[PDB]
Amino acid sequence: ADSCIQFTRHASDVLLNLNRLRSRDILTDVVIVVSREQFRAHKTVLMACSGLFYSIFTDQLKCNLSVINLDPEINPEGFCILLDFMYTSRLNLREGNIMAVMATAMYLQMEHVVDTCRKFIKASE
Amino acid sequence: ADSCIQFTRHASDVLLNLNRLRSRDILTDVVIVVSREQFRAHKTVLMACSGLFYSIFTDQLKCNLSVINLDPEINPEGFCILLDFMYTSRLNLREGNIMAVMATAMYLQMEHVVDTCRKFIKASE
Amino acid sequence: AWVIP
Amino acid sequence: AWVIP
Ligand SMILES: CN(Cc1ccc2c(c1)OCO2)c1nc2c(cnn2C(C)(C)C)c(=O)[nH]1
Ligand SMILES: CN(Cc1ccc2c(c1)OCO2)c1nc2c(cnn2C(C)(C)C)c(=O)[nH]1
Ligand SMILES: [Cl-]
Ligand SMILES: [Cl-]
Repeated sequence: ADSCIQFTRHASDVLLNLNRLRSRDILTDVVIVVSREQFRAHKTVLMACSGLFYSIFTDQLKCNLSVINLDPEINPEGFCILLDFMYTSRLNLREGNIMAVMATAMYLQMEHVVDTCRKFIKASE
Repeated sequence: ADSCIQFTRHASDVLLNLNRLRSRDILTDVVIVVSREQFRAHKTVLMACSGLFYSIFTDQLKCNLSVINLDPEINPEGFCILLDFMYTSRLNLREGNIMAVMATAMYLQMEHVVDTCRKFIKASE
Repeated sequence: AWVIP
Repeated sequence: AWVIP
């Protein structure tokens, strides 16, 4: 209906509660392995944020996997920063991590993060 | 870190993509039964919105159930309106459904919805 | 909060 | 969109 009312803070409150579930390891259903590092997460949040995870978890065989191994060229800290962004909307972008974050966002198909990284790099040149 | 940047639309874009997954029945992991009606959903979204579902899916036995039967006094249309609110932030509140929506929100422990229902009822008296 | 979207 | 939160 076009007669709905909307609770402004709802989407951010949902995301905050999803991140609290992740911190407590509640209903996490996949482990993402990035070289020597493992990250537990919820497949639906990964799919909702990342074009790569959407393609992975909509595949009829990969949707059932409990472990996903990323390309060995992916930096674990870059992945950690992007996973935190997925669950919080906040990106810890710094001079020391921007190239790793941008490369990881290109691989994960997260265009808005790729865009802000390109803008910060261009401003320094 | 306190040096993060934030993407304003991220939380609403995540919620919009979760609702698209629900519409396509992608990675839904529970059926909620309300009398003769069945609703497929994602346990994590239900937990992130509802105090009742949080208690249910954090229980060591109930967390494993693929079907949850609600109290027979719960109205299916009221539940449908609240499930849509969980996935969209939009509440289809109307004169003809407000009492059912309020009773369902009290049962699901969704205090913000209970609050706006109380305010709309008080304004009509 | 609540608003008219 | 991006902002300083
Ligand atoms: C994060 N992703 C957007 C995206 C970006 C690049 C891609 C992509 C998907 O697949 C291949 O390249 C996304 N899209 C979703 C979801 C649900 N429905 N949809 C669409 C495709 C109907 C918009 C979802 O959960 N996530
Ligand atoms: C929706 N719910 C809030 C809520 C309201 C009334 C209740 C309740 C929980 O349990 C009993 O009565 C919620 N809380 C969460 C989640 C994760 N962590 N938390 C807290 C408890 C640490 C705030 C979550 O997913 N959802
Ligand atoms: Cl993005
Ligand atoms: Cl609520």
